[PDB]
Amino acid sequence: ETLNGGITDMLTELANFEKNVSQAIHKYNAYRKAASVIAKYPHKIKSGAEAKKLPGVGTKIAEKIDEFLATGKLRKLEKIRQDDTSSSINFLTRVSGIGPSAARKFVDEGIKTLEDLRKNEDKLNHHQRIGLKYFGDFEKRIPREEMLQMQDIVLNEVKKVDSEYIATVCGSFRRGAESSGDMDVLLTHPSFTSESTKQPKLLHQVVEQLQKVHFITDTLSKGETKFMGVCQLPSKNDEKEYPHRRIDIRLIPKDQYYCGVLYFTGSDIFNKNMRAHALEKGFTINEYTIRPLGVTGVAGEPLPVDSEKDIFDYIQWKYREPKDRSE
DNA sequence: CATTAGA
DNA sequence: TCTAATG
Ligand code: NA
Ligand code: NA
Repeated sequence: ETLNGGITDMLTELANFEKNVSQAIHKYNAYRKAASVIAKYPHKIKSGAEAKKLPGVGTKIAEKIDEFLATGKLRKLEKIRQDDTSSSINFLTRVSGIGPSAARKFVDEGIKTLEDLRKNEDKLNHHQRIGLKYFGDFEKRIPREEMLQMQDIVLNEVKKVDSEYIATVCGSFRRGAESSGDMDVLLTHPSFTSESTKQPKLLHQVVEQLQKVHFITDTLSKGETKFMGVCQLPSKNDEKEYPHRRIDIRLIPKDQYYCGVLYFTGSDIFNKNMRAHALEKGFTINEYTIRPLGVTGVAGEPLPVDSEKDIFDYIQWKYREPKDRSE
């Protein structure tokens, strides 16, 4: 956690570069597991060889360790750290939509700068373009202040279109969080569940409303169960506009809301934790259900869930408010 | 790990 | 279809 620090840091430093800059998913896979284990290891590693003793630690890695150990630096790393190519990739990859592969491509053709990326929107796709457009606005955290207002509006239409529609801004915001990255609204409906073959219209209706009122300025991807787009709070009695924000809304079959809802709220650890626990209490949890655990090693039969509460009660737990879902 | 775009 | 990019 701190003792095995730099090591893991350099490991993942190394890993990240393999998976993007190169297409070295193995090597990339290498660095990763290794840095995972040296990560749990309780003693101050003091020689590659030492570390070596580990599973995942091969020759190459250890060798680096030794180097990193000796000198507080890495060659491959400082050389890597300097290459404007790998650099350009690291950067380019930022744009929502620009992934490594697109990244390289862009680089080879020579788009290194954001400006470059401009003169050639032509070669960019819709996503990317928007992603390029709000390059600045997308990098920004959302003041809890705007969330409310954003949320307020969401909730107002969902309701305005169909009274039956249950909306639920999850995530960090919902966890109390002061700022968040983007807005994620969980959507469901009664007329919609596990069997009852779709009703695409469901998501579609509200997407339309959010557009009608001008909350939603642009679409990333609309699909029959998950909409990905771009929203904006009305720029008030002017002198001030709102930055564009990323919003996502997904339609959930009523029978599995809460499960998603729990999950979607997080934290990451909180889940695993509750999850790791559901297991001891003879259960199983995941993005949609909670199924009793059978001794024959496995079992199923997805248990009816009324709210986040029933989930706890099942696993026999203490209702922990969203604020306290920190872990 | 599953949904969408795109080509 | 397969591949990418988002989450
Ligand atoms: Na070994
Ligand atoms: Na991106």
